[PDB]
Amino acid sequence: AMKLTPNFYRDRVCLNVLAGSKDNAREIYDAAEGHVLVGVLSKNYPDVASAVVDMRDYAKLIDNALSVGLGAGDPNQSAMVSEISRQVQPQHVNQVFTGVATSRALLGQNETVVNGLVSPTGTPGMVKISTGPLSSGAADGIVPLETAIALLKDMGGSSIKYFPMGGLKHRAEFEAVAKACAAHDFWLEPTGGIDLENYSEILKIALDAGVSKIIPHIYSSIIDKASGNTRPADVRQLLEMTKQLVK
Amino acid sequence: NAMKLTPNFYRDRVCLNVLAGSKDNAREIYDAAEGHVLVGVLSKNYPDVASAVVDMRDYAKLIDNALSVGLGAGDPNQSAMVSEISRQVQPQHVNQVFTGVATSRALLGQNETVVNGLVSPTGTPGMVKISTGPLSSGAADGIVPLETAIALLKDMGGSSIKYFPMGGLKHRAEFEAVAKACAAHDFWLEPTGGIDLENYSEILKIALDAGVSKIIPHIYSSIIDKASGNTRPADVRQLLEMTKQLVK
Amino acid sequence: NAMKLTPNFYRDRVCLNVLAGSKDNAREIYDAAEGHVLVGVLSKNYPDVASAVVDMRDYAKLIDNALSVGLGAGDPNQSAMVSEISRQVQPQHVNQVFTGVATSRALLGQNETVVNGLVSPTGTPGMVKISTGPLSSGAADGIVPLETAIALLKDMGGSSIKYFPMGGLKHRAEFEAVAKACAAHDFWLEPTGGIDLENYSEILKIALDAGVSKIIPHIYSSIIDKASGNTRPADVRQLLEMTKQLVK
Amino acid sequence: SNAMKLTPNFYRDRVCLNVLAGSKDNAREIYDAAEGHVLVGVLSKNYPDVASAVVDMRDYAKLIDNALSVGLGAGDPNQSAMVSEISRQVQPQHVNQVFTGVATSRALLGQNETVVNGLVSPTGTPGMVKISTGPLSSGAADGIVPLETAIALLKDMGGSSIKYFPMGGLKHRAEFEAVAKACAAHDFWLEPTGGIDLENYSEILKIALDAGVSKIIPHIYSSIIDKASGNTRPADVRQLLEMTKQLVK
Repeated sequence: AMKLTPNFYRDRVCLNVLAGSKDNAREIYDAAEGHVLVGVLSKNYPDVASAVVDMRDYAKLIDNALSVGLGAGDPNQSAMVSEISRQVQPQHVNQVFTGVATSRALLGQNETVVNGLVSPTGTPGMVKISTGPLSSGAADGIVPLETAIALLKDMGGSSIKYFPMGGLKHRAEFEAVAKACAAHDFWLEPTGGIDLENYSEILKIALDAGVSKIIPHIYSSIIDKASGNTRPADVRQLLEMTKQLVK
Repeated sequence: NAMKLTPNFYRDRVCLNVLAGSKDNAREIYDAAEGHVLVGVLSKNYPDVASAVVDMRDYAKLIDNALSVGLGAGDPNQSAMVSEISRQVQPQHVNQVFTGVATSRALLGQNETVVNGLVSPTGTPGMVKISTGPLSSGAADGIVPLETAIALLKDMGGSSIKYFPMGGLKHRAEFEAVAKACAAHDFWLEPTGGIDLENYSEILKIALDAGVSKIIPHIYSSIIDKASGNTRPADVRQLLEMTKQLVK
Repeated sequence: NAMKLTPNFYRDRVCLNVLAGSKDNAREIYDAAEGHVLVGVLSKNYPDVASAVVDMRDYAKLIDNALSVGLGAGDPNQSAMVSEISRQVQPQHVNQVFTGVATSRALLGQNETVVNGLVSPTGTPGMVKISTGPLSSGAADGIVPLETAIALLKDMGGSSIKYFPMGGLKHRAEFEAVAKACAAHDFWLEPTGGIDLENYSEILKIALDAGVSKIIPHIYSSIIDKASGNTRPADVRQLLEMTKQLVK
Repeated sequence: SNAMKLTPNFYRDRVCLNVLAGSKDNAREIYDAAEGHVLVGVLSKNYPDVASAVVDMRDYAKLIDNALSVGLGAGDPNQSAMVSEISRQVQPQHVNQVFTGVATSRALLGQNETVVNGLVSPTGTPGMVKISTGPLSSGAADGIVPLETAIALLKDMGGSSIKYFPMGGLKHRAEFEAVAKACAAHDFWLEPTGGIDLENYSEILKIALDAGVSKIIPHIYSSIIDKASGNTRPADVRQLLEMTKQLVK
């Protein structure tokens, strides 16, 4: 009735794409047959109260399939995202490593999916966890994937948001992230450089590894720069490539 | 009209942290330290949140809220319980594992209570282990530079590093690096493990000499009478005395 | 920042209080009233304090903290429970019996949440029954002048009189005296019992004309669908419009 | 706590004196003079803030096994909030409150052992008591209720006893006899206060004993206080103790 979990296609994959407008949010939700989380960014609002009002309105248009975003990769939006999420109660929240537990605490329930941003390092098996407001300005803090997953679980997280993935430029690092998420019972949100031409290959890496639930994020490659909207036809194409792989 | 939510540091620099074995022991400790103490009561010593909250509220009132809510081993499986207890009790101080700092801060609902975060030696000065939570403590070690551990803890609402198990003076160089980093990066330090009356001044002086703004040494087993379970008030008086001789 | 702890009065004068039958109903009520409502959730619909706290915190988040913690038909046996629930939830509004107002205020720990106090008709305009607590409701009636009831409630941390059971307009002279006293002695008024769409304007206008500064009318059974137990959002829209017409 | 008990030391589970101390020395002398069957009053109005009252009162209490009674200083009602806040930290055996402060003090104490009285007053009509004794309510028209109801109200608000003040000694004898009868009938404690002196103490105490009130805490202030020093005379406390032993089997 007010659903707090995402609509995974055959309990495996849910798309995450950005809305350019309220009408675009509705377009996107229809194009994905509901198997999507529609991103709205906190950086687009000057203050928490302003964002709560507007994001509730978005959420109501799409049966709560909202993903609260940071925006422009800015970790300084973390606190705002946590406070917005408390009142909005969306299906999905994007956080930096140091904001996951705060968002989980302010949500007050375990149903909403809360990701935690960790980054490639150039060394398969090791990820950067120093992705918060001050920690992003410090020397890198880099830990094994197993350990990043356990840290995120201990902090109320649901998934790794692996960013910037670099499309297929760093295949070995991405393979290791998928292997670790499968081995340690955690979900994965691949983000950065995904487009219509590499989507199937990227998704299949995570499916083949045995990751239980996967939320690919597809931003700039499917956004019409003239309007700022995510293109419905591209959403339909992503859905069909997903159905072809998840069977 | 609420009770005070921040510790009573001696000359804005040092506050002792010691365990109570009883309500009367807590009163005697608080007197012996002239108020410059946080008295630890352990969540693991109660069967449920409600029994901890009721008892710890009473401890707190007797000592003007100079209560430190403990895990009870730095035990990470007590983390969620400590966060809920602390929410309801509203103490001056909370002990957390790395993965519980933000939860405790969020549930406290205010920025005054001091919340530590447990990070640990690695064998390599400058590098600390942050994988101290329930599941992370069983995973491969997650080790980061001190600057980064401090920034991570600040981002998560923490006030200080609880550096444990410090090993007394067995790993002096690692401890010196911790104190240096807390001074350089404007963070507080809570040295814990192996402190006794004979090494207290040396250990405290490392942190003072480094320039750490606020220091909360924890002194547990060496000052506890095993027959009663009480911290010895005379040992607290001596700890205060040694503190005064170094801080002026 | 914590959520807002005071009600959202329409033109600083009137805030509706109606009951939610579900989480969705709370959301619909809040929309229907354009935010000028306190959505009641009854303690009696939970078996224990924690159960109530967990659910009411979720209600509150969905409606920006515009929650009213209910006894359940003014039941004094729910008073202690409501005081502890309210301490943990931190709502905008609390319903209390006369002997629970101070306890709720003390446990809330702040003066922003509105706490009402139940006092009742006697048959004599100007005199109200204050013996509305668990044991005092079973004793001979304690009956005092309105001025005195107001001063007692203020002294005990109360914000308003909950005047119950008002009987719609059946005791209009007594209600007119309550409104006059609240205006004269600078206190708020919560008319409760027998309010419906046919008498609402007249009842509200008695309080408005008397000069009561803040009024929180409670409208329960007349606007509740018996099958679902939900307050009809259309009736909340109607109540809001009747309020706007009277509060220019 | 074990070393600082929260309930008064009643003589033969029946009577505990309540008198004011003018100094820590005077508190010790009083406590000795009463053989421990006393609550020593220290007044909130003698401190500029809660913090200073807490420090000093905690030191008083430590000298006398926690036999401390936190006072308003007048039955004064504007001290009510301060008394509640002091008591939260002091955790005394006894707290004086006005009618509107009983529940606040109980809530801030956090436990049910400390005795919290509630001031209610004569009306000229035996059986009826004035409950409007708080900061603003004391200035309103009188709120008068039956004794049964006043007791039930105080119980509902976490109270332990009625502080019946101002008694004017035996001036309100019939009213006081009815208060004692009601407290015995409704299982509540009684703290007679106002105008008690060495000449009327036995008769006043015996009214309450004869009625069957289960715990009685008489308050004896001005008649036993040396004005020049501000100290309660320990010799007067010894006399009051002996009068109590003569009446309590």
